[PDB]
Amino acid sequence: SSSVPSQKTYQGSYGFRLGFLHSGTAKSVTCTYSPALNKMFCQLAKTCPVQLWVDSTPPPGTRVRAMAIYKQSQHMTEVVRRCPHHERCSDSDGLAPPQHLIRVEGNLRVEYLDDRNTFRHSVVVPYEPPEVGSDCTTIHYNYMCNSSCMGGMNRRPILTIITLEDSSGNLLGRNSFEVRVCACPGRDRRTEEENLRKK
Amino acid sequence: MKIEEGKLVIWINGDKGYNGLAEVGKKFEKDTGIKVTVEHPDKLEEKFPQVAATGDGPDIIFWAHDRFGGYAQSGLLAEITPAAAFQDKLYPFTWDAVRYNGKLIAYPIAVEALSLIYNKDLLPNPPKTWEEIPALDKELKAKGKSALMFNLQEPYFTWPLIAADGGYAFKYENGKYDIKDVGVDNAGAKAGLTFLVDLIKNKHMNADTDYSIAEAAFNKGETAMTINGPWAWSNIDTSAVNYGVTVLPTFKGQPSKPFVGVLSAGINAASPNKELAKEFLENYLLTDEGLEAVNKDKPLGAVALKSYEEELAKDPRIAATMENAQKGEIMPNIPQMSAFWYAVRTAVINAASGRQTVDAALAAAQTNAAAELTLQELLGEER
Amino acid sequence: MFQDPQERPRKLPQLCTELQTTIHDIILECVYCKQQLLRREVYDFAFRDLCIVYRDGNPYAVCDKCLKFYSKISEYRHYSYSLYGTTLEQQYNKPLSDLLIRCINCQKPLSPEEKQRHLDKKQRFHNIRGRWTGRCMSCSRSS
Ligand SMILES: OC[C@H]1O[C@H](O[C@H]2[C@H](O)[C@@H](O)[C@@H](O)O[C@@H]2CO)[C@H](O)[C@@H](O)[C@@H]1O
Ligand SMILES: [Zn+2]
Ligand SMILES: [Zn+2]
Ligand SMILES: [Zn+2]
Repeated sequence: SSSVPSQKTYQGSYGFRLGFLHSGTAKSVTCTYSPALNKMFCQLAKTCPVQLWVDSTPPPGTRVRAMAIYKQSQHMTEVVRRCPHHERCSDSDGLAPPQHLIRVEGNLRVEYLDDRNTFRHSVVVPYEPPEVGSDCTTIHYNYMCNSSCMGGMNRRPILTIITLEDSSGNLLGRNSFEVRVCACPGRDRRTEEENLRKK
Repeated sequence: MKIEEGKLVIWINGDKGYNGLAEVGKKFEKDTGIKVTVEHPDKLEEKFPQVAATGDGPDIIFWAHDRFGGYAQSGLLAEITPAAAFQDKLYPFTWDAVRYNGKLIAYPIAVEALSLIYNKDLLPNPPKTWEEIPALDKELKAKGKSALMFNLQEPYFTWPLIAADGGYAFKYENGKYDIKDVGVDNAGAKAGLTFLVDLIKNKHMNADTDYSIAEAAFNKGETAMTINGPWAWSNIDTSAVNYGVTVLPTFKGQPSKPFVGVLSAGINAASPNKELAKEFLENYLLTDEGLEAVNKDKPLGAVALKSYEEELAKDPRIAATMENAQKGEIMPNIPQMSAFWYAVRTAVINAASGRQTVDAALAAAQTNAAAELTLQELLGEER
Repeated sequence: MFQDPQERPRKLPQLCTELQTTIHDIILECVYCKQQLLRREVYDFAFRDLCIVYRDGNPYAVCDKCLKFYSKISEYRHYSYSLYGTTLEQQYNKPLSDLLIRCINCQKPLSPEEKQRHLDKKQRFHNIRGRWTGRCMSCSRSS
């Protein structure tokens, strides 16, 4: 008996929500987000910008956590993992344990957690308020397996759950988005958005 | 890059004392070999966002702190990062004036508020009340003087009267401004502005009086009263029109409530000379030496630099300045301030002429200055 | 239901998930006129990246006619100035693809392709008190 993490939106006291670039559906795009689907399409190991929006600033010591879970209920209890092949290919940046699916790039304050109770992976960085001339904080995530990776996600869709938490790990905010890691995010987003209008 | 590396180009308003600033620049040059060019272009507060948007403009822009939130928001400004030791040399509340979304976006220089400046020779006793001005006017409107002249083209100058009995820009609460809560068409607002128009329908001030017309008038002794800021005191001294600086007149029961500006120096985000500009501003301008040099050209008001302020505070006119300031309100620096100022400048001009009733002039400006709640929720942003 | 402002879905797809319904099936009223949304309007609301609005704990949305009507009103009152795309790119030092630009008419975030068309056709963008706006493809010649 072990739990699956909630994906339920929670703005909380500081009005937390996510934001995304509008990167279009050209075949060359490496990361694109569909608001209609609430879904990120990206290529393996490429930069995926995720914007954090607050209405009021959370205290320093606030942390931002990302976690993958399988979207389909009959898979929700399985820990999202990199496939054995990619886990053993020396492709570490020097910070991320090689079994973590989700990495944060360009931030030395990043921490990687193997949860000792649930065995779920998560990646955490300290919250920082927006830079001057910005209204949001951007975290650059990397997804280190294809959704199709056999031995890993096995074509199963995942959710990334972003949580704002305090220094102790109490929940300040939560949002989530579906992720598909694939070879042609532009085309895949275009495809699924079109099928959404037909059904 | 469009801004030249290894020099400093500084923009500052024409009413402010660019010669004294130019002098601090000279001392910088002669110490460092770095050329410093001080310019005072027209419509500085408008020219800057236009050229800075193209990645051009001055390394350093001076203006009251109220424009800076818009500049920062538009990405025109670099973050200001003074050392703790330097930060502590300036009054904390002046730092607060140039903090925007948790970040410092300018160096505060000096606190500015309008005062009532009067000729003792014509009026040894200035009206401490607005209502006793139409009477006092015609006393001189056959003498044949006007009673009061001040700039009527900039809402900054009429804002004290319109705000005295309950007008306000954006509601301040809990450290935040509610951009949906604007106080421009309320009772005290319409009140102060109808009074102002009933000085022009009644021939006691001319609708088109501006900064030029009013300064000359007062400095050639043709009006005994004017409303202006600390920068104005130098040209009054050379006119020798024996003058005093005092508390602004009351309207109805109320102190007349000017918007208070902190003259501030921002660093252009597109400048390759950011560390230079910091060096210049922290170690040359914001020193007893630097500020005095500028102050001696045109007075700055109550300077942010504690040490020099303590010397300046002995001055009775600075005490007057701060007395008006504490009766007024610090301007917000939020990006909506420029629209607010445009809306209010329009309402005041259109009511002093007659293209609108005071009530419809302010009805429109309120409308253009506040936000629509429902569309903003649909869009998911307070902008 | 939904009368905790710190805990209700912002976006339509998440609203559908918390109602355990789908976007194909959900029934929504416009927040302005209270009429029910057409099916294509439900889809449009999502594609346009709009936010669910709550009145008295109930989730509303918006119909096409009201969106365009209340947008234009807001735009009239808060129009600041206009710029060609080239200046925008200099100003923020990013590609247009990275700036949030909504269609001035229907509020859909512009694609890079629509942003490029602005550049190619020398169509200005409009600044609506800090909001950057353009015109999407579907609003680019008139219906
Ligand atoms: O009139 C609107 C105008 O008011 C303020 O400008 C002042 C400025 O603060 C002073 O230092 C001096 O230069 O006089 C100006 C008025 O002509 C605001 O600072 C400005 O943004 C606003 O548009
Ligand atoms: Zn893999
Ligand atoms: Zn409607
Ligand atoms: Zn459109």
